[PDB]
Amino acid sequence: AYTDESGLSELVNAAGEKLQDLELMGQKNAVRDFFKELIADSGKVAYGESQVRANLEINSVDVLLLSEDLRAERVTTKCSVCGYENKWTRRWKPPAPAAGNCPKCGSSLEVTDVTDIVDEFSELADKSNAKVVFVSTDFDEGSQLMNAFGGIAAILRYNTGV
Amino acid sequence: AYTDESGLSELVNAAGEKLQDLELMGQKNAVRDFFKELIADSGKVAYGESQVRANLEINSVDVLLLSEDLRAERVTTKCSVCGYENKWTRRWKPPAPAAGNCPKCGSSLEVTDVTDIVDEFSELADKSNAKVVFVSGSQLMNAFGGIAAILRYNTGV
Ligand SMILES: [Zn+2]
Ligand SMILES: [Zn+2]
Repeated sequence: AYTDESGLSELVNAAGEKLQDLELMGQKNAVRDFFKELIADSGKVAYGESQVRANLEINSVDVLLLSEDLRAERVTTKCSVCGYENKWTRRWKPPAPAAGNCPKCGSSLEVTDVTDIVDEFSELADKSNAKVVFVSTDFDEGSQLMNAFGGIAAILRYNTGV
Repeated sequence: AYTDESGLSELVNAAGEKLQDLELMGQKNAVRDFFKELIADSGKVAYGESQVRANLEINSVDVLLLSEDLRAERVTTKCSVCGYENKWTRRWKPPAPAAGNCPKCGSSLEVTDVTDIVDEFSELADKSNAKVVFVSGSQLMNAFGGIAAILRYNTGV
C-alpha cells in the first residue's frame, strides 16, 4: 500500500548492485593499468592537474583518471578593458572567488566563469575521445590516486615527454 | 575495457530512478496517512518507541513508520544467577554496553544481547504482518522521534 510488493524494486534493485561491483572492477583495473604503464616507464602516463591538463589540450589522453574526492574549481578571470586574462584552480570551501585589478592596465578584473575541475577535464576528455573513468576513495588504488597523484591521472596514447 | 557500453546500465540506473521516484511518493503517502489518523483519532495512530513497541507486541499496528536516520540499540542484561532481566535503549554513536551487578541477588549481570532498534521493531512487525515503511519525513524523525504507527484499531495503549 505504501511500498513495492510485486518485487520490481527487488528486481531493479538486484541489477543495480551487480553493476556497481562491475564499476569497481573497472575502476580498479584502470588505476592498475595506469600503474602498469607508469612502472614500465614508457612516458605514456601523466598525473596531477597541470600535467594532465596540457595533454588533454592536445588530444593525447587515451584514458583519464579522476578521484571521487576532487574538491576544487577552475577560476577564469578577464580584464574589463585590455586583453589580460588568467586561470587557476582553487580548492572550494563554504563564498565565491574575487577579482581585483589588472596588473597590466590597472582596470578592474572580473571572474567570467567558475567550473569544478572534474567538469573541465571531462569536457576536454570528451573532446579528444578520451575515455573518462572515476575512482572512489575506497580501495587503496583509488586512495593513492587522490593521495599521491593529485586525484587526477592519465594513460596516454603516445609519449609527449611532456 | 572499463565500463558498460551495452546501454544496460543506462536503463537500470534509470529504472532505479523511476522506482526511487515512486518509493518516495509512497513514503509521503504513509506519513500523510499517519498525520490524518492523528487528526479523526489520537488513539488509532501510536508514536514514540514506548507506545509503538507496546502496540506491535499486541499486533495492533496496521502500518509502522521508521525514520531512516534512527541510531539506537536495544540492550538486554540478564542475571547470571536469579531470573532477573532488564531491557534499556541507547542512542547510537561510534562501544558496547556493560551490565554490572544485580539489584536482586547481587550476582553479575551480563549484557546478553544488543539488537539494532530497527531490527527488533522489524521482527516485531513481521510476526503481526504490519506494513513497514522507512521515512527520511523529517517531521517524523523530529516531531515524533522517528517511530510512529497507524493502528488497526484503538487500543488505549
Ligand atoms: Zn587591463
Ligand atoms: Zn541476580
